[PDB]
Amino acid sequence: RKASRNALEHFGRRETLTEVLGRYNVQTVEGFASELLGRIVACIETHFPEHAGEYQAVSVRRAVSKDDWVLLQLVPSLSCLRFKHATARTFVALSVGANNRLCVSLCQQCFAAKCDSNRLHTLFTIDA
Amino acid sequence: PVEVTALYATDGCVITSSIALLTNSLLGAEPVYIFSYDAYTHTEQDRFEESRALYQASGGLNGDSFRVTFCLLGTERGRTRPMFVCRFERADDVAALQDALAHGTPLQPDHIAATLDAEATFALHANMILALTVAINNGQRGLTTLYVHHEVRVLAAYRRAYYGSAQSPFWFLSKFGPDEKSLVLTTRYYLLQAQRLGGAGATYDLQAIKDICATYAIPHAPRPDTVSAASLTSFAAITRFCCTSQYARGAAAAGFPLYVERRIAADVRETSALEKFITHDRSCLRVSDREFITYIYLAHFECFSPPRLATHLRAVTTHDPNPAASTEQPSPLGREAVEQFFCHVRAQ
Amino acid sequence: AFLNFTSMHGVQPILKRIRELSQQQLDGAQVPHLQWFRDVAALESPAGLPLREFPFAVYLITGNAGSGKSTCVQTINEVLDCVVTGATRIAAQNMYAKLSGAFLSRPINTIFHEFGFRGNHVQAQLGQYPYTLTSNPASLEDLQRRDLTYYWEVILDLTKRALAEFRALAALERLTRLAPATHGALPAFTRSNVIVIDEAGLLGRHLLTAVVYCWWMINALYHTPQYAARLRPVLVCVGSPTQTASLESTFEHQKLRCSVRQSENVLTYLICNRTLREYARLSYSWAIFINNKRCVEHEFGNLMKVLEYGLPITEEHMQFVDRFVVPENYITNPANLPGWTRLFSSHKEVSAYMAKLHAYLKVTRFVVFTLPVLTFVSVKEFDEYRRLTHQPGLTIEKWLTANASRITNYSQSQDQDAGHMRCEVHSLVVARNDVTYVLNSQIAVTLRKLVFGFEVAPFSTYVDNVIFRGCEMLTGSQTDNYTLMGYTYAANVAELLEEAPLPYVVLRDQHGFMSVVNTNISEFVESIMAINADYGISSKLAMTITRSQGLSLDKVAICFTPGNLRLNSAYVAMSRTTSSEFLRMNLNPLRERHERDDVISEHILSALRDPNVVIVY
DNA sequence: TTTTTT
Ligand SMILES: Cc1cccc(C)c1N(CC(=O)Nc1ccc(-c2ncon2)cc1)C(=O)C1CCS(=O)(=O)CC1
Ligand SMILES: [Zn+2]
Repeated sequence: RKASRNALEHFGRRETLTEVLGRYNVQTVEGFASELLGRIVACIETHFPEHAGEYQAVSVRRAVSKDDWVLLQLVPSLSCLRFKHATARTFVALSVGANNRLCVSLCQQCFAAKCDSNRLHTLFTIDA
Repeated sequence: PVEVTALYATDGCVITSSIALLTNSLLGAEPVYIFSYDAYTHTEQDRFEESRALYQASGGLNGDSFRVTFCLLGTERGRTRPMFVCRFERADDVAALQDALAHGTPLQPDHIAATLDAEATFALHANMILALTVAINNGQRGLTTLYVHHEVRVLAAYRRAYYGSAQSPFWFLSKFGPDEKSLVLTTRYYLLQAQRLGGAGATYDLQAIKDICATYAIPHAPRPDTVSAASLTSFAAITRFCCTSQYARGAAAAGFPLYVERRIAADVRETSALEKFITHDRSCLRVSDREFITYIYLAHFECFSPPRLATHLRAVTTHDPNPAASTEQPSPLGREAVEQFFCHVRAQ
Repeated sequence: AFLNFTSMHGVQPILKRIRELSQQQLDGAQVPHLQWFRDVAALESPAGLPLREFPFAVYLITGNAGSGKSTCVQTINEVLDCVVTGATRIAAQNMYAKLSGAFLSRPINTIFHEFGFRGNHVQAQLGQYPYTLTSNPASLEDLQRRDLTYYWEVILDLTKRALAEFRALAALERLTRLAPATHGALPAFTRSNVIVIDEAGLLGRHLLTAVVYCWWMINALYHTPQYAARLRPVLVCVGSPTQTASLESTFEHQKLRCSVRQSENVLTYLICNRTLREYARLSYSWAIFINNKRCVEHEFGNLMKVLEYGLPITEEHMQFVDRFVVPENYITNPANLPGWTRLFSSHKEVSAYMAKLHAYLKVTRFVVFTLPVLTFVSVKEFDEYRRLTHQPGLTIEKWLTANASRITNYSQSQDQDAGHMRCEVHSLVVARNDVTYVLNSQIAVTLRKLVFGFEVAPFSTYVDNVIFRGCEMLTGSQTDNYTLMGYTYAANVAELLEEAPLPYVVLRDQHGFMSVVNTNISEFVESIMAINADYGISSKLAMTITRSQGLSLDKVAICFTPGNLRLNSAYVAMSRTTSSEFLRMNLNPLRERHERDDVISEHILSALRDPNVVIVY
């Protein structure tokens, strides 16, 4: 408590997730996710093009809803973008980073042991 | 019988010219430049008033006899080392010391040699002569010969002893502050006043002493000659800006050594009190691993946060060197840290 | 101005402890005699070596890279008698830079130079003889004998060379302490007993005893006044215990498999050994700095405190470091993150990435150019070595297969893009490869500089007219950050160097003065040979995580190999940059399986939980 | 996987 009150006075206020999302007309997260899903799939085409077309028609379903984290799945079993083991589930994760800016991270949870069994692993994080 | 310690420099190599004034040889001798000087005679206000009397505002000193121990930057850890001691008692010799300690006029070799106290001057080099004799085998004469016949060894050996005594004017304006206050007062204290007067300041570094000088805010008067601190080029201009400085021949020159002691005493009263509180709790908390890092990084914020530190340093800043007329006031570092964190961590 | 305050007033207790640690007289019998070091020379194998004690003190000044442990070495130097040393030449120059920025510091060399390390010791069998410690509890004598048997091929040579001053000055004064002056070129260990070793975590445990041992040597042959005063060495070891490691390399001469295992550094040896923590009394002799002047971001600050002290990894930390992850093909692509240093966890990976970067910078039109580098092997030396390896059948190219990582004097050599060596027998079987270098890239000498020359246009002025046609110029007649400019040209291998014009690469310092450097010649000597002439410059654009420990970086992109994830490597890689804003990574080290070794972390934590340990912010 | 000492 004394650490938090003293950090708020020396470094600055880090606005909560809800307030930051409110700037981009979100009171609706699953709809904002759809608008940036294009940016997400474009970075997938640029860096992971061998699995890019699985991400042409995707529906965003909320997974985790917190005041600092919002994970949202994309069911259309998609493919692992890290290794070449139908093994992974994709999750878009929105957090507030840097100068109170929205960081959108594509994360994938695979099942094969090379990828920690059913553990979240990020792949790319872009701004919104 | 007033005893002076003088840090000298030359526009040329110093160890060369110096050894060449310890043999009475008219071959190599260059103007000596005294920019730093401490004068002393064998309470705190008794010490201030005694010094303000010697460092006369008029200029130079007040005693009638002077024993100047000319010193170079070396290690006897001493920061300076005595080279030649010189006794000026004759009217003309006292007159030339006064216009070299008060205006910064180079003290010509002939006056350095005329007042040379050979009895005590060569006593400093007596062991050096013996060791050089023993080494090369495998008084003034002792050196005249060792240098004329074995110059390189003597120079290099008087260069190993008296280490880095040959630094340039930029070096001084860099390590002894860009300000005139630093250039005079800090050079006097850190070199010729720290170890002699003892005290805690003997164990403090140059940056610490410069910080203490920065908080020694004795009223500054716009330099009469408007001489730029950056303009100083040779040891001639550094010495001039220093000897005729308002911080060299009076109240400020008398208050700085006492203010060093006062500031350290006030600071440690607070730093030590709070380190005891941090040490009692570090040892008797039995707290969580992350919470321990949280506590220690919170403890040291409450004790040394930039705002608290700024208030404390503004509470020790002086506006006058007279200890009985000082404007420094009690610091709120310790009282507040204890009344805002330590009683609540004593809720164990 | 208030930044120094805490250090200024907290280093004083440190200074008021090192003094009594250095002014403590030993009993007459405990002083190692000269006859001890005479017998050591007589001993051939390190087995009949006697269990004797060589007394020493320590004062550990530990802390993160950004802690102020180096400002403490400033106050120590100007107040105390001391011989300041460094574990690496870069660290020694860094301390010189930071000690001459306040006052005078004599040329700071490495501890290796101080105890007499020379050229032939570089490639010496330093791990050969065994030792079954008659221990548990391990006596200090047994630990010192282990560290001397470890370094037998170095301790024995140093002792023999020293064996096979001050007494003259003592005869006259019956002056001595003026021997450091009148009698010059004398070892610097003869004039002080406080030895400051900075970044001492880069030294293995074998060195600690060694240094103490060597100290007594150099104070026994010369009969120093400190030896007459019965003083003992005090090793002020300054370094980061959780951001630095020491590695031992052994080369098997038949399998040609150079292996590098992890070792116990001096800091870990002192912190984690119950025998040393008692004899040296580390509780009353610790100085843990707790500051990171190279971290103002609260969040990055929390993460760096979590990794230095070993605190549980929570979900919030995972989400924070999630904002740095950028794809594998984004870091490795040279078109992205221009000017960002890229760290890999393999030398092959760096050799791949540098070649890819050169391909990018050539196809898209800096300028890449192969520069002549040669390896001068000797026919007789290799034939004799093939005879002695129990395998006289071995090809020269197979000799240069894995002995390349060893023939070099700098590790960065294994991570460069070069052409293939040659079977160019001269009869010396010389060889020739060709490294590619990007002109105007960061270039870091791993040489003798000869300066030739020096409101936005460059005032190009040099002592002689230069014409940079292509890259070679036409001049007719380590810490310093240089800039690659161009290759102006202007005993058995000396003759060939006269034959083939040796190119001298030209570098531009921070000021802008064009300084032309020389070439490096390095030997390989290990057995159970060859001198390499090359340039010895590093790009500073890509490197290994292990080498990154040494020097801090501006912008960092980390390429992490899954499975080999060690959280210490992650902490080292992420802590090289001041600001978390300029940091990109392959994956999340906190979200992937990582082998954490939190053993020294709890030891610091228990040190932070001891009333006699001085915690200076 | 893994640098460094002249
Ligand atoms: C301690 C302090 C005192 C005064 C002013 C400030 C700014 C601070 N700092 C800076 C700080 O701790 N930096 C740091 C970061 C990482 C590491 C490290 N450890 C291992 O490797 N690196 C070390 C030091 C804080 O963070 C406060 C802020 C308010 S508070 O929350 O009340 C207490 C902590
Ligand atoms: Zn997977």
